[PDB]
Amino acid sequence: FRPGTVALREIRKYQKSTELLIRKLPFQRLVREIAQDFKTDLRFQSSAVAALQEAAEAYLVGLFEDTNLCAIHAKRVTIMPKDIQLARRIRGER
Amino acid sequence: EIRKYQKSTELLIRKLPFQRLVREIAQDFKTDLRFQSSAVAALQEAAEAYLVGLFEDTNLCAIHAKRVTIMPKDIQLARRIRGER
Amino acid sequence: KSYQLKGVKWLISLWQNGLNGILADQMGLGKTIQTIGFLSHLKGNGLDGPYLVIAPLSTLSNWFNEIARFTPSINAIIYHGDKNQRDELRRKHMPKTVGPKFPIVITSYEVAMNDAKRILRHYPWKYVVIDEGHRLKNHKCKLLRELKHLKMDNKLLLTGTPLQNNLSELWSLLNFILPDIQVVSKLHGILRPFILRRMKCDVELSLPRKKEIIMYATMTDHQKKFQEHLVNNTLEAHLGENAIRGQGWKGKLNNLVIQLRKNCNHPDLLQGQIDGSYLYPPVEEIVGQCGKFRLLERLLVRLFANNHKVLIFSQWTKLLDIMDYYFSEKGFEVCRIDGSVKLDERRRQIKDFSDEKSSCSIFLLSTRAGGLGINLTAADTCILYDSDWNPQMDLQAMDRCHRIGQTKPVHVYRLSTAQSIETRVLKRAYSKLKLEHVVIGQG
Amino acid sequence: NIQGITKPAIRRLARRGGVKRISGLIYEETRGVLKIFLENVIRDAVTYTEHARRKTVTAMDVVYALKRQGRTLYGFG
Amino acid sequence: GGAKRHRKVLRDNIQGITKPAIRRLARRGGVKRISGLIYEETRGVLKIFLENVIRDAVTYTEHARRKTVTAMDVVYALKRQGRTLYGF
Amino acid sequence: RSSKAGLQFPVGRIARFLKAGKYAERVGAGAPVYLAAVLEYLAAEVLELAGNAARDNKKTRIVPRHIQLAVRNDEELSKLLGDVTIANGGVMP
Amino acid sequence: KAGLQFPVGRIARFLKAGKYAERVGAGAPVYLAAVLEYLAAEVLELAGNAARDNKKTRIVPRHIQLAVRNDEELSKLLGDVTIANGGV
Amino acid sequence: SVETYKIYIFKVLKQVHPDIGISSKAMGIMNSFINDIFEKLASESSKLARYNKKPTITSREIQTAVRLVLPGELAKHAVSEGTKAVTKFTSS
Amino acid sequence: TYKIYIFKVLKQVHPDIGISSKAMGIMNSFINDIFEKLASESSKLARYNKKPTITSREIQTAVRLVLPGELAKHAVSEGTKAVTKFTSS
DNA sequence: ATCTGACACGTGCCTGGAGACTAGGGAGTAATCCCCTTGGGCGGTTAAACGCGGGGGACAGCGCGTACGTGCGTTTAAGCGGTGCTAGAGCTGTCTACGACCAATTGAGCGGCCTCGGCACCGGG
DNA sequence: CCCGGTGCCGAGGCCGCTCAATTGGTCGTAGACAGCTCTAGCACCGCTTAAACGCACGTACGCGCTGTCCCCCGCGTTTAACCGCCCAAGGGGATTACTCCCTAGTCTCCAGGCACGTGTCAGAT
Ligand SMILES: Nc1ncnc2c1ncn2[C@@H]1O[C@H](COP(=O)(O)OP(=O)(O)O)[C@@H](O)[C@H]1O
Repeated sequence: FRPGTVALREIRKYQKSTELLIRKLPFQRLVREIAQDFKTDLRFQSSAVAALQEAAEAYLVGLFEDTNLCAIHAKRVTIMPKDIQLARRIRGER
Repeated sequence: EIRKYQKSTELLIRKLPFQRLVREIAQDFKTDLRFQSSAVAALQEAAEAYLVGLFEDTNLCAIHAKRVTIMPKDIQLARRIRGER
Repeated sequence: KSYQLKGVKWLISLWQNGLNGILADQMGLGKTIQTIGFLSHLKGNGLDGPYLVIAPLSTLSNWFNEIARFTPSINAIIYHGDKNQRDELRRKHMPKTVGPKFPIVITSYEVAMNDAKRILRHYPWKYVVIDEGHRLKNHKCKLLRELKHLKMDNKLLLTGTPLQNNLSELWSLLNFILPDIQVVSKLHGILRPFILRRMKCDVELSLPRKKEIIMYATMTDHQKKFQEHLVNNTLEAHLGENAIRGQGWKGKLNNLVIQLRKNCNHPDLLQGQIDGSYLYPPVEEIVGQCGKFRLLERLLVRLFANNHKVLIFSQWTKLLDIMDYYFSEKGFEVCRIDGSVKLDERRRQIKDFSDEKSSCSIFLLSTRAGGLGINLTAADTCILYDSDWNPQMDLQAMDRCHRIGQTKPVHVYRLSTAQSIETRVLKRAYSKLKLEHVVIGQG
Repeated sequence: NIQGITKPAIRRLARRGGVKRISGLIYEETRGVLKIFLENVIRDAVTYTEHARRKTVTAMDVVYALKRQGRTLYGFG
Repeated sequence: GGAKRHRKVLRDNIQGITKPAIRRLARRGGVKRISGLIYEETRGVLKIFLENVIRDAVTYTEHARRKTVTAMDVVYALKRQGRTLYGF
Repeated sequence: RSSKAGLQFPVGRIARFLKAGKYAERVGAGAPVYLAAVLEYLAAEVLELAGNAARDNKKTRIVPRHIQLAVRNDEELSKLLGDVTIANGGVMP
Repeated sequence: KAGLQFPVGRIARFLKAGKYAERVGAGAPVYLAAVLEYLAAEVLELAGNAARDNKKTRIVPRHIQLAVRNDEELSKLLGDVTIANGGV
Repeated sequence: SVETYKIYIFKVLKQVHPDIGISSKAMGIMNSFINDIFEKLASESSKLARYNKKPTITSREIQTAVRLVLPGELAKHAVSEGTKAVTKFTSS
Repeated sequence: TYKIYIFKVLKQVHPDIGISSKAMGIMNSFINDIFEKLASESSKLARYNKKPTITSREIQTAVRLVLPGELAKHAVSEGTKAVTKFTSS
């Protein structure tokens, strides 16, 4: 096809689905690594990591919508790092 | 003029206009009501602070689009990614 | 083949009373003819019936080839793979109509388990035959749950090692073979009717005998220091004092047994895992820092005095790696096949190791790997650098080199360390061999 | 009474924030965003007041409302 | 061949979030084209979020004398941060 | 008591919770009734909107995807769940 | 009482009043006093230091604001404070 | 062993939409939404009690707490549903 | 209220400075607000664990869950020292 | 140099400190048993890595014109000061009608057990 | 994009039983409310002067248009790692239900601090 038409295909299917992205095993490795720092030998139930993953994905999707707004404000379509850095500054996040 | 008001701690709106607005917008919630002369002061301090922040984020939003003149699109982009409305 | 004729006499009998049997003839008799001989014997009355035979993959090639060779013709088909299995499903023959061409159905444990739905529809299966009974030694295994959905009017189990771990594996199987099902004699009353284990006794003196000897080693000072720091704690500090490349590391929640077994194997495993140690112990002498390593080295120098090729086994793959590092520094040429290496890659390595001219005498070889049916005979000596916690793995590994084609007499060197969990494990594996040895008494 | 927030004042506030040059349609927008804010805080204040059987918006009513909305206000009471 | 000094190192756990997965999360947010320096930026903002939540969960746990972070410890951390999760 | 009023939610169970939740020393008699009557109203609204959602997708049962959608659609119920993240609920086009 | 300047007794009383819970331990009043004291000390230090820059011999609302704004921790605890009679 | 409003959330549904099923993991959200709205209101009304220095959470308090949590027109129609009920309970 | 103590803390840290009247107000407000936050958190923590006592442990978790960052890591040390001195003596 | 603040001080009355009970939740222990590490086996199979065009979009430069800032002279109307008036905030004292509590009573709703219709996955279209 | 037809499994169903919600007297206390004092909020006047307003004028910035070239996307092919199911044995770790003792609230007396009322003083306004 012509570049950009299969991309609008993907922004429709995924907005309609409710199936989670991010493989389950890598996220669970990351959380644990981030944890050993706080309490040595802390164990996570499975439901906990599940919840954490759900929340994270939502956070990132929201950030991604506001970083698209910011980019459009500058008369572009490509979202660049500056946009994220602008979005977070307006939301207060560290 | 940027430098001057960045060193001062004085009030920037006049007094009585702020009083009237606050009395009217109350009227549409409960008829007849009084207001201690300290309440209208708190309400002014807070409002003035709020507007300064909005303006500081709108300036950021304009520097993004490579301008230096502020425009109504900016206030709106600020207030939307703030969550205000 | 008199025994195998008594092997077909007893499965024609089982067919008669209706009961259900677990032929347990020893490994080496063939383990292949007996099974197809019974399938071909059912030609009387009609071989044209539902028939199913689940087994690993390699078993399948051999089975098919034999059905082709010992007997002239038996509609046979290997239902291996997925999606490509859908076409041969119908190309084979009619759906349920069992003509004299309804081809024998040969599947694998995955296929059987993953898509039982397809085969669930078929008629009460005349005889489902499961090659390796040990697969079902757990009564909560998902294969067992999916294996009950099949409507089976008869069952059969092939094995050579009925019990390995304890009696509960005998219990779970007995539910499978017979749902209905001093004291030693009382057990032999229940089991005499079904079990038919013909030892390697009718055929004996087949190969030169072997010697299995345990040569202990004395835990060195440094390992003792590590062990005491593990019996209490601080082994995550005596190695974490440097605090570089990885800080606030996890606790060795490792069951004491296996964190102290890892020590008794080689302390580097802990040190590497603890500190950054971007580089291996380059001392190439610190590797000496393990007593069991030093006893291996001297043994090997005395066994190069003759050059007869050795075999090395281990439980993990980090430890074989340390060994390889050590020897490769000195310069020895090594070949290695663990589970990480690929299949066709490992098959050519053997084809080269099997090359007598080539001087890659050393051969690193993990324990649980190798599947079944490899042919390693160019070597003569096996060194079990670790223990098992299940002696039937040790017997298999020893037999892999103790198989046909070994003219030179074989030794076995089960290394170990005194005053530690290695000696504990040896006692455990010994009592498991004894659990199976008194069972061999029944016959 | 919202035209009493006159053009020079908005400009002064804007130079506190950092703005450099003001457009000309910026004023009506400012006058709207002030009104919304003032309308929320005052509603909450009048609620708190009535709850105490009074007729006088008073000390700690406004402060409490402003806190309620993420804006702690020290002093003024 | 026996590796020399080099042992058997492994890839970091953050690099586990593959570029394909960031793209999929972006397209669900409505984005059209994505730059290339975006990926190394998303990773940091994920890390910060997670670090604030896990810290609160590990606190709420210890107070119960326990050593396992349940799902109710996570739900409380999120509620302290403004995000409320229904369904656990 | 639930019966004396037209409420369908349980007045007694709410009263007990309020009294046993250390919310205050002495709960009155009307407080359990009022709370029940507000909670019932709120639920009815959400459920009524979610139900209108499903028929559209041509299904006769509600799933989290429906409640999310309904909430996102309406303004007031959104100002209320301004941060809530329903599980397995997707996002609005 | 025994160790600090703040009124361990009064803090305890305030905990008894307000009905924060049924029973208050013995250490609970003591700990809170110390934390509040530390927090006040930090703020009073930066402000005076702020006043040591302006050279003003008297701490005024402006200094407190400036100090809170600068330091990276207090700016986080004190997120949106609007000190009365202060400025940016 | 686990108290829940599931029984009552399915009675209101029937009353509003007569012929529609509910499904599971779907009333796992509706129950949570009720528990949370209860909590908020009660806590507000306690703070509203401790503030007004009274030891009793009465109806007046629950009402001023509703007016401050439930946002917008919901309030009005909730307040009504609720008051209606208190007068009704009164003449029993 | 806390005037004397805030006047005392100042004399110790900056021996020669004074403080205006509006400043004292801000300071007292700050102290009171921290107090309230800390205590409310502690009460909630208690309730979630079905406990009728607000012990020290809850004063510490509360300080960790609300004081942001290293600012807390110190406050915890300061409080532990003072409860230890009081208990031993 | 002075006036808007800023600094002593007092009484007293009101609240912290101390001494003690009966109470009574919390620290201690034993138990059962069930989900949770760490290191390896084999077989699936779908997602992720890589390489290569090619085209679209980011970016820089240039030019016109229009809307913003500055300046100066009118004209509002805010700020201050002072006077008068009364609504209503704040507090006190009486007296009950309302909530806690206990006990007797028992039907509503709750854990585990039925079944069958609607709704996901396909190949076929 | 329709279309059957498929199963085929969870959405409704029922059912004793336990405990939790009613209903009735005392039971005391928490509530309303009636009345009085006096603060402070509102209305209005007159005068000064500072901030707002209107209009003219110049020019800096915003926006459209153009051209170059970087780098992102889509596709095909090869890689890889998530995902499943299995070892054995450890051995732990939570939840529940077990039990005794030392501290909470409770009194009760009695100490001596902090709150509203006053004199000083000194800065920076
Ligand atoms: N002890 C024995 N006596 C006689 N024949 C034997 C014996 N052991 C094995 N065999 C031979 O084994 C053959 C069947 O096994 P086959 O499938 O050919 O090979 P494998 O033994 O490798 O499985 C028979 O033809 C039989 O002659």
